[PDB]
Amino acid sequence: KEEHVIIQAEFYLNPDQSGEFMFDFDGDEIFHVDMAKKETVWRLEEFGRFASFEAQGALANIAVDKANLEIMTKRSNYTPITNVPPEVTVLTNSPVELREPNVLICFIDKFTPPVVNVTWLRNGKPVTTGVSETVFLPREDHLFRKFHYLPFLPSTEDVYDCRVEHWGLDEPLLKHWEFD
Amino acid sequence: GDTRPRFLWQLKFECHFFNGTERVRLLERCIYNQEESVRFDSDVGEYRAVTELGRPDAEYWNSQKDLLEQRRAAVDTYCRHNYGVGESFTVQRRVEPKVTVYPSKTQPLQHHNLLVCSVSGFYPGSIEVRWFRNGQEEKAGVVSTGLIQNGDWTFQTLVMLETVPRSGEVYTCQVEHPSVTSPLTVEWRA
Amino acid sequence: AAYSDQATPLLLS
Repeated sequence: KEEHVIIQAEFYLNPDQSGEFMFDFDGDEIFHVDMAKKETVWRLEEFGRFASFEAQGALANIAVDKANLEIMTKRSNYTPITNVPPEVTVLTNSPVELREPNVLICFIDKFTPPVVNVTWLRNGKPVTTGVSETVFLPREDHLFRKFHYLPFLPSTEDVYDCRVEHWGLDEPLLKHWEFD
Repeated sequence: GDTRPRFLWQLKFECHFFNGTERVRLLERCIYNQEESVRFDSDVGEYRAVTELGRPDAEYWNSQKDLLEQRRAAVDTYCRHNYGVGESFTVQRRVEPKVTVYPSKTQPLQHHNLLVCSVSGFYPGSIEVRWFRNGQEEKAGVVSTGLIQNGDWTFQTLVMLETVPRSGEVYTCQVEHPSVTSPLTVEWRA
Repeated sequence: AAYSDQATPLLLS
């Protein structure tokens, strides 16, 4: 069969002017390059103590991807991409026990283009404390995946929702979660 | 409202490893929107257009021996090199799963119930979960969630067993994973 | 150790 796969994935999107450069190992992100700060961001802190990567090379690659997108757009005769709405699922990363720290995971999958707006809601109100997220992960079908996280304290009083906005969706999608 | 059309371009270099790094295949690909247009397959040795849009590029890139040569050696200078660089924390990463067993819904004995075997926080994804009833393996009535990748280099999976608990019965979840020599087991007594 | 990246080649005119 096949034991492992390492993928260097990058993209450039117009008219948003969004680019991304990342390395993937068996579906997990090793690191990506922050375009604003022009730096290598490791998925897990310890990765950086074992290896390195010059962010500069990524910036140069993106410039070329931007130029190739221009060429291809005109060559395709300005054929736009077809929006593919995401499948959204919310789960905890471990079995929930009342008053025991846990994490809600918003899994956004199988969509394109790579642009989404995600917000967490606690009893209907946006929450930002401690939240984090991944960049857009590549898929073999060339669609994308993305994860959003929300550390929280389980209780019978709160309800949560992962609100996702995407152009393939007619209306913002809410995925509900509450203790049962 | 934003309705302006979008144009996406992707470039992917995929290194496929078989038997350690004994066999390696490099796959380079360009995708316009959701369509692969051209690719370089190390097993082929040169670029090939996938769609009509990639025709110009394959012909062009194949006309530069320098590029072809560099690409044909990437299996060594790129793929094998990166495998070695990250081997210690990727290929060799091992995190033991946390196993918990609990009944779905608290129902009295002799009534159908779903026993949940929760396996979380493990890595790599390769794992085996089996249910045992009074020492014997239950191959039927097993409802699995499958492998769930959490996105933080950790996996989880919920394997449930359909049962009709009766006092005296001992149900065991057995888990095999590369992080432990002997399988982990958690018992639930009705 | 350092990660090597493959450089992208410019498309046809």
